[PDB]
Amino acid sequence: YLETESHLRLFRGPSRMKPFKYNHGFFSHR
Amino acid sequence: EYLDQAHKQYETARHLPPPLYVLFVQATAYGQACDKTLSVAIEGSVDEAKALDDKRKEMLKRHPLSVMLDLKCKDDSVLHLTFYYLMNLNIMTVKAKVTTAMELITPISAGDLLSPDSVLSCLYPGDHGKKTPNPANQYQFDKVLSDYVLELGHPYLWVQKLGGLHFPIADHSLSASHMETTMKLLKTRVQSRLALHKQFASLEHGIVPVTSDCQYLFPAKVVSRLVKWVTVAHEDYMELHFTKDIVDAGLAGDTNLYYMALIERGTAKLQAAVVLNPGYSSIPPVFQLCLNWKGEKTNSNDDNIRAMEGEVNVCYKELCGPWPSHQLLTNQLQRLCVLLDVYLETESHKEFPQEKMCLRLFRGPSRMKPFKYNHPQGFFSHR
Amino acid sequence: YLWVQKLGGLHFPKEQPSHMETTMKLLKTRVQSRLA
Amino acid sequence: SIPIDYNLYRKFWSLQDYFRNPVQCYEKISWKTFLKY
Amino acid sequence: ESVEDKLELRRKQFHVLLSTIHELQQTL
Amino acid sequence: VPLAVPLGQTEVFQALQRLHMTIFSQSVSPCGKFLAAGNNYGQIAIFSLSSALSSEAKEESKKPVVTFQAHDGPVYSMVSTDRHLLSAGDGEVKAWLWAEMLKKGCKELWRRQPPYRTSLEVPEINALLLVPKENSLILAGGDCQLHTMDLETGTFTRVLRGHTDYIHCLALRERSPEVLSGGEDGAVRLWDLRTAKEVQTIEVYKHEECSRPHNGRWIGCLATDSDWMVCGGGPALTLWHLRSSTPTTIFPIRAPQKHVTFYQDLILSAGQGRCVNQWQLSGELKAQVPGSSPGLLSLSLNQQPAAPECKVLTAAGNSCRVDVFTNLGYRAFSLSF
Repeated sequence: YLETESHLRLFRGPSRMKPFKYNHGFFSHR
Repeated sequence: EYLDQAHKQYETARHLPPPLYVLFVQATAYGQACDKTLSVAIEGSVDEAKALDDKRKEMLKRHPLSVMLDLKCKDDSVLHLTFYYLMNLNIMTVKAKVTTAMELITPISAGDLLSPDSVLSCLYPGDHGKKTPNPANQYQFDKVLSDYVLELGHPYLWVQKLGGLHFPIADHSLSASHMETTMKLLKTRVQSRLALHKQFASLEHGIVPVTSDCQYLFPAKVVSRLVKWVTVAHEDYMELHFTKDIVDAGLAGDTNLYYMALIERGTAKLQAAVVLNPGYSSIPPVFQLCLNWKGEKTNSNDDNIRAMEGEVNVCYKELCGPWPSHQLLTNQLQRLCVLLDVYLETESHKEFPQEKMCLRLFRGPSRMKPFKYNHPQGFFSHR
Repeated sequence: YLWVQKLGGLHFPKEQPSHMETTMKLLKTRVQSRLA
Repeated sequence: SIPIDYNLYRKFWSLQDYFRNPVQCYEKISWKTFLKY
Repeated sequence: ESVEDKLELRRKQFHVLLSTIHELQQTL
Repeated sequence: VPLAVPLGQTEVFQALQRLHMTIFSQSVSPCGKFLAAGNNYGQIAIFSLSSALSSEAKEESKKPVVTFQAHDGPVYSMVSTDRHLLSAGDGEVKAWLWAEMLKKGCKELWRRQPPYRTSLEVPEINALLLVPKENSLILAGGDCQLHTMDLETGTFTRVLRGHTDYIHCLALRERSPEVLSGGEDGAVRLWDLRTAKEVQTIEVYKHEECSRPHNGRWIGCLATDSDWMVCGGGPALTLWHLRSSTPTTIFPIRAPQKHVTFYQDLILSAGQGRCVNQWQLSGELKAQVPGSSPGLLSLSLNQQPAAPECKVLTAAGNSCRVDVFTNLGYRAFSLSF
């Protein structure tokens, strides 16, 4: 939440969701 | 005129030799036609124009009339050419001088960039500035030289095509197209050498000068830095053990500029020998790499070294930017810094943590590391 | 022609290194020669 | 048939011809071919 | 346009004076 | 020594591509007369091998008679049939005709791509195995899976899932298991084609006689004598006895070996070194013949009927040239790409 906040994809969906699912080694969306 | 001289120049040009007269007429025509940033003049004395070491001096007899043309470029700088003629040899030569408006504080490794012995050496591919063009003069000198080349000038082929001399009597039609092509090549050559001068003045301070346009070519964070940039000599280049392939391929000629870059990370040293031929921004510099990190990982005993050399040397057209692409050497050095970061972080076992998003570490029979950068998503893939 | 531009005032360099009265007299000779 | 290296054959028996006439090893071109072969 | 016509007339007069000087130098 | 100086942007660029060329694959024609070489840049050269081995031979005869761009990515594998040349490139296999690749047309027959996990990498195809007794072709690569394809119709029948990392090489020995496969995970696996299952696994890094943890665990090469196996790569060049899975002898060499094969009664090997390594089956280094490349990636015995004169050993690797051995003690010549 602190690193991916704007000043492989950063947002998706109507609520502009951040990627919080881990892949054992990158972050995707739920 | 403050609120003519052409008649005085015609009365002076009456006494010129015929190749020099053809050069004067075609230069005035090209200056009045397209490029008004050009000026010609005639330097000499009309009284002499009216008209066994002594045999060597009278054989290498300069005509008392010489022509002098200067160009100004869009860098508040000018190039001065003086064309001289040899009536005993039927060969005309050129002296050159690049002067800027500023003081031009030169760095150490600049050296032979703007040194007037070898500025215009390889406008066309080759020509060397050394040998006489017509073999009849070679047979005449065999009946009876580089010091006289430094004393008089360089007998190129393009200069004699400007004069009208056809070597398998001066011709304007032979001078016509060659005039515009060679003036465009001179305008590119001087701008390229001044841009290399600015880049070398920046690179001696350990900073790679990247422009605002090229920032998409590279990732943001870089760890490896340039600590040494020292021009070396030819024989010093051929004494290196890891540059046998450039020499055996025929790319390490005499008329080149040889440099040594040294790029480091934590206990990781990378020696990169650089060859420039004088046709820069049209022919890229060639690199050789030797990584003295653990043992001696060189081009013959490692394939990822050869992959980085392929990413720099063969794929150079990804690094050239706009039409005045004089930023190619800095883009190659920045990409090679990025490749050193990739080679050190993506190596399997930990002195260097892997922060890359490569998503696959090896592929292919040679077990290749990912060296291609992807900017809109920002990650490393394989070539 | 070259003499037209010499009368016009423009001076151009030739390939190898009172005009008015002479050109008009040469016109006078040329017309009489062609009619003859 | 059996595959044959003809280049080594030709260079080897040209060296044999150079052995049969030792006078020929004083020119330039013949000596250069002798060096290479 | 009047100022440009006056400047062009002055330039043509200067060119005619230069041509007359050239004709005088050629005759002498 | 610098005989040819390029002097020109196009020729300097061609010299740079030749200087940075790697030749991955080799294939032979149905007759002995032609050779096919795959390229780093996705190109294919065709070598008139009988014309190179002839008594009348010119310096321009050691050149490709037809070279052509064939794939977008590198050509990692070739194989040849009675009529076709199958070439695996970017992620798909193309087919070429030997009769038409010499001509000016150079069209492809088909273009088959196996089904994937839809990941965004487009994985490679490292090994092509051409299976007799049934028209089939086994694909293996970065998908970590063995695909079987019919040669007549482009349908994919079996998918085999045993490896953890990707596969480097395949083998064939004409018995009940009949398919060996070795990969980056470090285990030789046996694949019975009837049951489409894994029947035996030999982990070479687990055995302490073979381990060598400095280079890592990756199997680059396999070979079969229908009872034996030669496994090499990362760990060591080892001779395994099948049906026992016991390491019998070790071949004492430092450089990792990228390719191995059985000769009449020798073992031929090539790797990161310069020379071709000739071993005896007991484990004694019989010979080392130096090649022209700094490293080699492929050997090929051209043992084809109806052309006994084209019986040579061809070697290729990290160079733009192919070493041709007419005898096993010295190189005869080399074919430039």
